[PDB]
Amino acid sequence: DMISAPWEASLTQAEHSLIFYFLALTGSALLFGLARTWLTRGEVGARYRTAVVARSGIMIVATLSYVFMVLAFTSGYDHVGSLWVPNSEAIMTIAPRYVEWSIAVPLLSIELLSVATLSGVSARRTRLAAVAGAFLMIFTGFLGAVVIGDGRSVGSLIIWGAISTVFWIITAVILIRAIRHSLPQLTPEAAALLKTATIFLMSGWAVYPLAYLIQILFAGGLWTTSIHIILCTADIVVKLGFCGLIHRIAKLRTAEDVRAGVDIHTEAIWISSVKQSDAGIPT
Amino acid sequence: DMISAPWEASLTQAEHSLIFYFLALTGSALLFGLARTWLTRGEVGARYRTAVVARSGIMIVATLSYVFMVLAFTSGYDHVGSLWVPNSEAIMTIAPRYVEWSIAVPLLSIELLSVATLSGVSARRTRLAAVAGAFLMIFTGFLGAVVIGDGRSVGSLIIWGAISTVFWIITAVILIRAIRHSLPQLTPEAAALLKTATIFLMSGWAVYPLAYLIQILFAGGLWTTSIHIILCTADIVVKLGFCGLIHRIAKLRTAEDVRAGVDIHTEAIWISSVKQSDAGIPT
Amino acid sequence: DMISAPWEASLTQAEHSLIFYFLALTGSALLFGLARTWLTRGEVGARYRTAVVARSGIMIVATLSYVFMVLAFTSGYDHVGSLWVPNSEAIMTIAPRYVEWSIAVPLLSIELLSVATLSGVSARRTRLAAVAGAFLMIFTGFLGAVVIGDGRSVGSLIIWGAISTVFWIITAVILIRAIRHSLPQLTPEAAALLKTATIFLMSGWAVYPLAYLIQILFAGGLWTTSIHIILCTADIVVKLGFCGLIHRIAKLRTAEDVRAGVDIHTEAIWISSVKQSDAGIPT
Amino acid sequence: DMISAPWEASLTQAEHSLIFYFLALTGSALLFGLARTWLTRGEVGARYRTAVVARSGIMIVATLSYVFMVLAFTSGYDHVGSLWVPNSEAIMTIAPRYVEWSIAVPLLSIELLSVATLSGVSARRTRLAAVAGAFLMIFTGFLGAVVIGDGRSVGSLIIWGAISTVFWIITAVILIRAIRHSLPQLTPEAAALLKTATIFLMSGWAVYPLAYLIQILFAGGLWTTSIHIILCTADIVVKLGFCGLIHRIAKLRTAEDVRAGVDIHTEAIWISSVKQSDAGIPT
Amino acid sequence: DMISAPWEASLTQAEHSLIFYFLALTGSALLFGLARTWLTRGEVGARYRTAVVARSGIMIVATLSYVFMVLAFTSGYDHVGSLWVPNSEAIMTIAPRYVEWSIAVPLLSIELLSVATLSGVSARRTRLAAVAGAFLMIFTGFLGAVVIGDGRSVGSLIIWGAISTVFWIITAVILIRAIRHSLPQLTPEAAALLKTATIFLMSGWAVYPLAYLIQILFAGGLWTTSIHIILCTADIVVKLGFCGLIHRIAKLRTAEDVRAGVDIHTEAIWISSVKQSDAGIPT
Ligand SMILES: *C/C=C(C)/C=C/C=C(C)/C=C/C1=C(C)CCCC1(C)C
Ligand SMILES: *C/C=C(C)/C=C/C=C(C)/C=C/C1=C(C)CCCC1(C)C
Ligand SMILES: *C/C=C(C)/C=C/C=C(C)/C=C/C1=C(C)CCCC1(C)C
Ligand SMILES: *C/C=C(C)/C=C/C=C(C)/C=C/C1=C(C)CCCC1(C)C
Ligand SMILES: *C/C=C(C)/C=C/C=C(C)/C=C/C1=C(C)CCCC1(C)C
Repeated sequence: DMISAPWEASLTQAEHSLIFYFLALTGSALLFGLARTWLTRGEVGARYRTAVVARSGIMIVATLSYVFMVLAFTSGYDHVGSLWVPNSEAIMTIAPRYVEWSIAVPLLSIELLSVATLSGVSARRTRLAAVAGAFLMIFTGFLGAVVIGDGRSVGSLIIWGAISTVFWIITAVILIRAIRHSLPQLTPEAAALLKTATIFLMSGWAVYPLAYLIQILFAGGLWTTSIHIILCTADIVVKLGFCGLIHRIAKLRTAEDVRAGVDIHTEAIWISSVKQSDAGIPT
Repeated sequence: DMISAPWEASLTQAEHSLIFYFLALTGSALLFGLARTWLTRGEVGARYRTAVVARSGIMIVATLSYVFMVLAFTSGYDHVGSLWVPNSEAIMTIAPRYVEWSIAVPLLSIELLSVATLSGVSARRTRLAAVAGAFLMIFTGFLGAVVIGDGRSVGSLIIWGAISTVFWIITAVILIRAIRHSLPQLTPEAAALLKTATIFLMSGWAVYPLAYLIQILFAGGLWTTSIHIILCTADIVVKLGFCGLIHRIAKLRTAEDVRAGVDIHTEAIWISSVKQSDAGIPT
Repeated sequence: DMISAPWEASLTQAEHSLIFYFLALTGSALLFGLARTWLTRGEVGARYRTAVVARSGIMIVATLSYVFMVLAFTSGYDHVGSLWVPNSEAIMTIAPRYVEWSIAVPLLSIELLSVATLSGVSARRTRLAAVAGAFLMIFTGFLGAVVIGDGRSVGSLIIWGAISTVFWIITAVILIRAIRHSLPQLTPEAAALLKTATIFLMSGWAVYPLAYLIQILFAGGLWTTSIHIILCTADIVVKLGFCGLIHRIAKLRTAEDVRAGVDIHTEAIWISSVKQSDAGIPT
Repeated sequence: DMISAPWEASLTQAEHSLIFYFLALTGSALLFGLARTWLTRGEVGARYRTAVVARSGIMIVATLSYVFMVLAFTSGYDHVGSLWVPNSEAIMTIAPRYVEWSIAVPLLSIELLSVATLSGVSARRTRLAAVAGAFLMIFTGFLGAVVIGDGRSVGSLIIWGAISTVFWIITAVILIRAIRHSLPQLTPEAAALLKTATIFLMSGWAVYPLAYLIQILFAGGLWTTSIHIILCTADIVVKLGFCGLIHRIAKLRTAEDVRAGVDIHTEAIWISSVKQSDAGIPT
Repeated sequence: DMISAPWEASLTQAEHSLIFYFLALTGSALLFGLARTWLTRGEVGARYRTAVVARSGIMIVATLSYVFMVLAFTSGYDHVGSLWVPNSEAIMTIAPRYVEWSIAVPLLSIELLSVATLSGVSARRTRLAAVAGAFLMIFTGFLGAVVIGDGRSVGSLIIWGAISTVFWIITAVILIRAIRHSLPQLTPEAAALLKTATIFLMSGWAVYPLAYLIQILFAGGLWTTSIHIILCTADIVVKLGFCGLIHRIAKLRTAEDVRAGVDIHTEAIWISSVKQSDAGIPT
């Protein structure tokens, strides 16, 4: 059964204006997130700098992706009558999300594990498996949604969506097992924060398949609009909310190292207005 | 009753030149503001770094928005005879302000509360309510002014403007109550500065509805010009003036922490040519 | 009496090539100036950081303006025969200077006063008056040269030029009075440098009205070329020369504070190969 | 015997979408790599800063190259029927890789030798030979693949490929001999890491000739797609994997200098979650 | 006698591909150089920061120039048959080098004198003369090669080339005399490095007139190609090689100041793998 792809639908003026807003809102929010990451990078010790590196990468690639999509949007539809009619570049308002996710979901996995308590073979095993799984979930998604059948084949979307779902399950299990093993080896305060942060990333992941199901089941300007609103909103919530959460844990673990004498930090660490550690200098 | 949207009016050469100037002036002013924020970020302690983060975000998003609009302006009107006639891109000289405001008004709320005395559940309750309220005021504004009716429906502008006004009131009350609760718990010097800063943000907010009322009541090149001049000028005044004001309070509270022994700061803090605290090092 | 605006003249290949060179030379020089400002920002104490902020802003806004103009130049003339014929974008090779000046002349005023000895009501009174005066001089200039009459009305150029000249006089007097009051309260070395720097900014200002007089009196490709050469050259000389000069005074006043025990500085300060203060640390 | 160049093939929608994805994925990955390099630059002592400089250069040049290629891709094919047909810009989706490699392979050579134990005339001799050899391998490759015969001559591809292969062998031998001489003069831990890193760069180099052989042997959209996938994937693996590996060795050698008293480092160095050296200050 | 300018020649596919490569190679190399300058700026004391400022400027202006030229190249030729035929933008693939040189040759002069031992009136006299001479050599070159006669007049090229040659001689003599006077007042190690560096800049300068002589004597695609290859290659060699050389001298003079007690430096200075000074702190 053939369906029409999301980038094939003509848009009303309302829909065209809504999509522009959500794309530009997301790009802007992500650029704020990038700046936040840069400005707060010194709050975290060198032992937990991977958290900052991972988050910087998420914010940079996501920003670039949305900037590309906003420009593609301006060039991918032509006003004809009262409708905006998609040209051959309209696909570049949807496909670049798959590029973003191909990097960002693996980097999220790395960010989450950066503040967990794993080392040795297990650490490397877990990080590789989780990165690989995360990449494959997005890539198989991209094949169904964009490449095989040109986004128009229900069978292709279903098959590749199911494959993507398997990699989702695998990655999730690998990450959840890692966190579960770490929580006993963390301080109560960190353990609690890490558990909460883990629910937010997994739960945030469940929103994205919903846009894929729309592509399978419904076509039209309203549905294209819905896809962009759902994915823009998920991108904002996941890439500001979650990133803030790991930063807090990295700060807390830094401060615990300072108080334990494991390391020193050049500035005081404040979390929710409360001082967690004092500024210090090497002897 | 149908009206014509602001981006539908033909412009005289004078009007076209004035709008270009104001858009480019605002973009430039905001880019200066961004640089100022970056250069002065080390004047504030880690306890008050949210002020800098919030302000950086305002300046980055606003700058991008105006750069986009200046480019849209160059492509959204065609010189025909002695008039500049808007094409289908002219709406991108108005609509991106709603993107900017959708981030900046929530970030202003965060900036103001960053230097207040809250913490606890109330802090999170207040920050979320104020962010949500602020976002909804702009978004409902965007629906009336751009989306529902295509900016041409008086009824839609009135209804959505009224809804936006309710969210304005709510956000204002939430913020004013927070400040009022904080002022007794601040030092007199900070309390006085914080009260003044609060009047400037609320008062600055009242200018923006005036451009919305123009869209409702008057159409033509002169009115489009007026809208852009009012909104550009408000953007400049609010995003340079207010941001400077919170930075001063964050500096003053930093210096008070240094003198109280609550924290140390790597450089001396100067405010209006007077030294507030000395440079210090961890023991 | 009608005249032709500068952006209306056809250019010979020689003139077109000269203008490109001067615009690109100025943009490049200003981008160097920006980099210089960033690289030398730590040579100045926090008490005089406004000098660096002001100068950063001048360099960023001026650079952006010239980059815009160089791109506008490439799109605002079409090679037809042996002539370059201006299209409707040619005005964007002249008008953006008014945007630049609208920010830069106020920021110059702020830079000059940043190293003077004023505080209290007078300080704020002077800074506001000088900023306001400076902005109005440029804005009234822009109205005569670009907006009212489309740059083609001699009467409009004369009237608005005279108004701009009044604001020039006012701003100059306000600044000169401030400097004159400061010089007795500075050390001889700084006083001497500040007096010299003040003559360079005022004298540099007198070049700009000459380009305005050309617009009034002469039209043609040679005159358009002359306007661009004069304004490009003035921009280079004023925005590299003067900025260097205030930086030196800020360095000298920093070093005098270090030697007086008023503050400490993390590095040694060198001025013209001679060490002015040693690197120090907080007790 | 004439063949068709890779940029001459028409692409199906699937192929066009795959190439876009891989180009954008590589550009994004490399931009992450650049950010990583900048954020982790302070983990390495000044004695080994060449490693960071070399790696920064690889990441900046590669990113720029891919950004250029992604934009070229959007302009170098036109949708005609169900095919994307290459225009005269399509060659700019292949040729810029040769620019990237012309800098990056010499910089990789420099990065590898940056952490080796070699100095004096031999050091300069080795660095020059390896840089020269590396540059010539790419340049002779570019001549066969792009310039002589316009990418369409089998004889030219074979001859210039063979020449490029000779320079490959020479560069490899020079580098391997340098590493082999260094390994005895390093600590066991560093020696082991350096040996591993050396295999990864040489092995990574062997992938690239495979894309050249495709150009010789097979033409069509599938083959163009294959070339881009292989080269994008190799670029990602070599420019994220190898660069991480030298950074670790530079960190380890830094930490060994700190523990030996040869130098001090401002922060603690952590490698795989284990502390290698403490933060220190000059006496 | 009329000749054809370099930007008037049609290019074969081979020539077009070679020029693209060299322009993109140079832009990329210079962007690496910029990054190198930024990453190594803290290796030099404040007494010698002019070296870093000068070099930063060379690298920023040169990079921008080549980026402009690469984009101009993509738009300045049209594929027609088997030839690339220049349009009216092709001149922007040659003329921007004159902009770059107009800043970079004066900045090279400043860089060389930054590490010499001249000071007082002589210092300012020398720096002004050398900057002025350097600027005039390039500007008179630009007049002959681009402006007067449109690059087509042999007489104009000869006359203005001769004038440019006089300014070359003057600038060279001024610089050589300064170095010669400095060498006795430097330590042997620095004196030797400074003498070598001086030969490299003067010798590097002699390559550029050769491209000018081609323009006079030969016209065609091969000659245009030759001009771009010679000038690109000279730009790479002069703006990476020489800049590295002054940085080393600035590092060595910094280290000598540290060992003499003239100043302190925050990190150790390493030159060719050997430690020259230890990291220190203010007493
Ligand atoms: C910041 C971006 C994030 C976290 C993106 C997440 C995306 C997914 C979790 C996607 C999952 C999918 C499936 C499980 C089924 C097929 C469709 C996908 C790719 C959307
Ligand atoms: C820096 C940007 C700021 C502070 C923008 C503020 C915008 C508003 C306060 C807008 C308010 C509106 C209403 C209250 C009703 C009419 C619609 C709006 C959105 C203009
Ligand atoms: C860096 C830019 C500077 C210092 C620009 C200065 C511009 C002026 C001083 C302009 C003055 C003018 C008049 C006094 C008369 C009318 C025309 C003006 C605007 C050029
Ligand atoms: C990061 C980029 C890298 C490491 C690129 C490497 C490229 C090569 C090793 C290319 C080698 C080639 C040959 C040995 C034969 C001819 C074709 C070449 C240029 C691909
Ligand atoms: C980094 C750029 C450099 C060092 C450029 C140097 C250019 C010259 C030395 C040019 C000299 C010329 C003459 C002496 C004769 C006329 C032609 C010129 C301008 C190329």
